[PDB]
Amino acid sequence: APAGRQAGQQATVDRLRTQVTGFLSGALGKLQALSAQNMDPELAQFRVLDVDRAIMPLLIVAENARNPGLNLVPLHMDMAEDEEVRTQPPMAGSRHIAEFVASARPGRYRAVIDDGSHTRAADIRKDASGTSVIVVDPLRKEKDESAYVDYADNVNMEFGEHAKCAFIPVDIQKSFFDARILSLSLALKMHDKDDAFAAFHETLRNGGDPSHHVSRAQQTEELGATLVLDGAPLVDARMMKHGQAASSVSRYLGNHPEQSTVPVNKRNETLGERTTRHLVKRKVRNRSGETKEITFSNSVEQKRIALLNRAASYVNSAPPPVVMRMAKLLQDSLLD
Ligand SMILES: O=P(O)(O)O[C@H]1[C@@H](OP(=O)(O)O)[C@@H](OP(=O)(O)O)[C@@H](OP(=O)(O)O)[C@@H](OP(=O)(O)O)[C@H]1OP(=O)(O)O
Repeated sequence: APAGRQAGQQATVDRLRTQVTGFLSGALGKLQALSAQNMDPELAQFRVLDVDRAIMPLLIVAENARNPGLNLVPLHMDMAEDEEVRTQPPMAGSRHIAEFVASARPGRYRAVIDDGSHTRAADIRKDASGTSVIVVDPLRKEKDESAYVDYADNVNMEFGEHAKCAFIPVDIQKSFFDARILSLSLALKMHDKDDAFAAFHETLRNGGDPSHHVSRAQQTEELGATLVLDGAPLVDARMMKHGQAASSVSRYLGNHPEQSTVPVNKRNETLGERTTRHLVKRKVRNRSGETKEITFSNSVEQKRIALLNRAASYVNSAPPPVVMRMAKLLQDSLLD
């Protein structure tokens, strides 16, 4: 019985359910039309940044329910609280990292971390001894690879200096707007590789040799954070699935040939097979002239759509308190 679980608000719950599915379905429809027509969202004046920021807390709820133990939490860094620098306020329900680390129950967490303009994924472990975190950044655009040293130290600082930290920049993102969806995907993969990340957490906490987990690593020697400039095999083929540039995927396989024959999904595709299937040629904004035509993988825009599909299905049959919480999260996206 549904009425048993409705607590006398069947009318309110029903309307709020329709309201939430209505939004998810609306976004989904627009994003699907754009993808089906091989159209770049920015050039089409679709504001993905706003749509992603609004749907992201709802995706987190759906994914946490869909995978018990994922324990995905949205977090933000200090600079995300700066109204004058940040590109967007943090998503609804986002917690300040310092506040989270302080009060969080001990356990295993995933996170998407917002700095005000960019989002990364993270795997977090807090217990009596302290907190350890492994950050994977889907973006790797720095010319001089010394800037990553600073990134590693800054994250370690957010978690405090007695927290163990690993920072792994990966060349996945090429577009301006895909950080959120890529980070959510990376977070999910972390839960999928729970054991592998747990093992890395132990090495961090015990100060052992990182090369049991990753191929290239170094100490910042300012905070002691481990900067990982080559995550394989911790960063395996499955974590490279949504690589936007064909050359990023190719270069990765060229550098780690052993990754080229492992199946990345249940249909038994290799990374190269799957990536090739997602290749499209379309105009994108250049950042003279305004637009530039490129060939790249549309895997991320498909993933966004798949995530929405999941989320909507979940909402359609979700219990009333969950509907209530997601409706609220949707409303709260308009407060800052
Ligand atoms: O990380 P998840 O959200 O849980 O999704 C992944 C994955 O999607 P990714 O590309 O992001 O890795 C696969 O999908 P694709 O390779 O086709 O894109 C897969 O689907 P298939 O194995 O059937 O191909 C399946 O999602 P689903 O079972 O809902 O279709 C899967 O989940 P798991 O990795 O947890 O098993």
